[PDB]
Amino acid sequence: STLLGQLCGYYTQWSGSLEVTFMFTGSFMATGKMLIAYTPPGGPLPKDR
Amino acid sequence: HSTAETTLDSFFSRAGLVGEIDLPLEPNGYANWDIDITGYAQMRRKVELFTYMRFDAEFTFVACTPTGEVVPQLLQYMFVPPGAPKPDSRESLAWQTATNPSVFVKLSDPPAQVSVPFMSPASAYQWFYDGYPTFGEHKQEKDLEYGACPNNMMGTFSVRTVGTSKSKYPLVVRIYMRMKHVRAWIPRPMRNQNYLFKANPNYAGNSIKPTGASRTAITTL
Amino acid sequence: DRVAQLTIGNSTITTQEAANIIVGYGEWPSYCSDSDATRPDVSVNRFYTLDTKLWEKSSKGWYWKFPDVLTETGVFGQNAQFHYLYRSGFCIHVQCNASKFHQGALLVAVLPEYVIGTVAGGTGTEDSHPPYKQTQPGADGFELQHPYVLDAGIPISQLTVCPHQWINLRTNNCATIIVPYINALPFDSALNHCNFGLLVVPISPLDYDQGATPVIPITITLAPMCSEFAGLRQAV
Amino acid sequence: DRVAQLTIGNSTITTQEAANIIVGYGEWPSYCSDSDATRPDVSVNRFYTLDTKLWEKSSKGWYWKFPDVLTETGVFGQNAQFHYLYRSGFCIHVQCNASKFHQGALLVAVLPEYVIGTVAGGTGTEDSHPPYKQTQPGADGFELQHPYVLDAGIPISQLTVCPHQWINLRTNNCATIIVPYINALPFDSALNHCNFGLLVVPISPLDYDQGATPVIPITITLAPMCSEFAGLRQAV
Amino acid sequence: SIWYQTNYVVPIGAPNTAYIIALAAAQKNFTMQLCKDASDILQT
Repeated sequence: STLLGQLCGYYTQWSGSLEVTFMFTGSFMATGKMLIAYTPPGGPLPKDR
Repeated sequence: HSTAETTLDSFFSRAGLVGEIDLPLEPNGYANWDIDITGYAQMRRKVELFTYMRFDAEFTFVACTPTGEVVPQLLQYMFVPPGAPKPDSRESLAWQTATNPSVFVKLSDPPAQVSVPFMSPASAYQWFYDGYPTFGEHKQEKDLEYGACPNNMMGTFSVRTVGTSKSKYPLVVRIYMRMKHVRAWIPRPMRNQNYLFKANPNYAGNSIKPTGASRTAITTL
Repeated sequence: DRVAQLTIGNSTITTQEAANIIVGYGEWPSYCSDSDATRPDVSVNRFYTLDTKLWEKSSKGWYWKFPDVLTETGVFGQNAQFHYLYRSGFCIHVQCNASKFHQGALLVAVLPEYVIGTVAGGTGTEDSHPPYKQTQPGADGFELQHPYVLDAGIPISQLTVCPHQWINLRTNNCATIIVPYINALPFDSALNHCNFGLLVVPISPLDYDQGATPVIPITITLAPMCSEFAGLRQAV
Repeated sequence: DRVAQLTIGNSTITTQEAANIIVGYGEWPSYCSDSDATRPDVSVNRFYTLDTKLWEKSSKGWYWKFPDVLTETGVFGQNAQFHYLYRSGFCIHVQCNASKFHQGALLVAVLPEYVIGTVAGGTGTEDSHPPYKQTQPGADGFELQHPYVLDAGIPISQLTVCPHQWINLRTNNCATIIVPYINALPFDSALNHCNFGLLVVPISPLDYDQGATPVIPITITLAPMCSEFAGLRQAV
Repeated sequence: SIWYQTNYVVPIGAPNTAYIIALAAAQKNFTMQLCKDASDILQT
């Protein structure tokens, strides 16, 4: 979907760091906390928090 | 007095015959030559003297009839970079996509020669990758994923005639290749036993031979 | 004729420095601070003393493959299992002990990128390939099959092009080699790309008169240098 | 409503400090330079974020036991199993998230040496002692049975003598306590002496109108401080 | 990986279900290397 992703299809090798921005769209009143974790290639998706 | 002749660039920079492409009359109209600095069945050992190497290379294309006759045909030589798609058939877009560079010469014209830069993501080529590629796990079954470093992929060369109707003249395309700006690294001991596989240094344990010739005894000549 | 007292962190060796001093490739191991185009200092740096492989009169040689040797044994093995990226140097130190009544020189040498190859055979078929337990033999090591060509069509006669030190029980009884990080990339998987492969080959065979303890050992003690890692994963 | 941007080592939280400040015992955690009668800096010091325990109207309270909380989970757990001797401080940060339409004060308080006791029970027996899974409950903690006496015949009415901070969803939505190492010995086993026991007690019970999520969570975030060790054991 | 660390608190009139938008982009040290063309169609 990203412009980044599409341009990369017009190339082959990529390299670099990436920013990922999340935006919340709920009420001003709704709260709660969530965990965002990055996991390097070796080792898979962890089963639990 | 000088030792320049004993430099790598004096030891490798010679155009050798690497590729012999046959373009007969009667198959589909093309050929694909995966680049391997081998072919010239002498370059391996001359190269496998070292482990890590780096070079750009100049290619030259000699085209003629098997007779050797010079014929007014118009060829298309195409460099197909790594990752880029290969030509499925004679008329795939791989010929016109033009991202893959193209060389259009006649045969009356002298051989087109072209240089190719060093094209590895790695800092240098490897002739030895003791291990399994990133990231080698298990559930193997496949028995080829050893000592193979695709970082050594130089791309491919393809030829047409051109279309649409096939040519009239039988063609062979000689590919000559020469290294430039060579820089080798950690030095290997030179091969002594005959090769069996490509991209693998296996040997015949039943038939080991001495490195060089031998005598009958030490006290004799 | 020297006292022996060598120790770091927790480990402690007992060597000498009366003969040849140190042989390196020409470069001490170091760190890196560029654009790539954690550094344990107080734990990894410990003298791992492997198991003394014996040496009969009719042995043919041995070879270990770093960093596989340690990757499945030791704290170093741990922060190799959890991490994906790796870089380090090595202070290989081989010491064999025997009497004056024994004899038999060895050629200790480090062969970077020791891509090996086994014999095709079995039934009359053409192809077969070396197993995981021969490409990554581990700490125990592996008794090689065909020495003269290093199981790779590679003559020992020219092995000395690589870092080496001879062990002749006449002169010297100790060997110490230092190997830096050697790769086309500043970082590689320590798990699936065994870099340099150490190998120990007897040329002048061990000999003794009969009844003299016919088995002299080869004690290998090694310690990492300038280790380097990057991203990390979670524990089991 | 201060902005939130708090991160260390690799962990990263999002808290605030616009109302409730910080309460300590009167002494920041420190080291020791005595006769006893390793100092990890780049891994342990990370916000271990526990599991968000729920909170019903008919809850009774909860209590964790340091250092049991981590003894079976985490890198800290690793260099705790291998060691026998232990000493550290803690940056406990209890945080519950709920609307303005909820209410219910909590008592975040740290009780050193939380020796507990259960009801005599069974069918007719006279003697019993708390199981290993109640004296060492672990990360999940343990929702206690009788709050009013803190499972020890010890009334909550006077708990405030120990470090405490109130969480009133009217006023406060944040709790932060910093606790030093407190023992008769400068070092003790991390396995066999659960030190202070953190406990969370609702006094003013959670209440709400109908249809307002009947469960508001309590996210517990803690961080060790000035940890210190000496001698070590081997790994498996 | 994204995890429900906590419950979702919803006072009274908040929807029990809300939505999140994710935005992504590359840092300044991003590089590409080889031109190549992808898959499009284009008719008469």
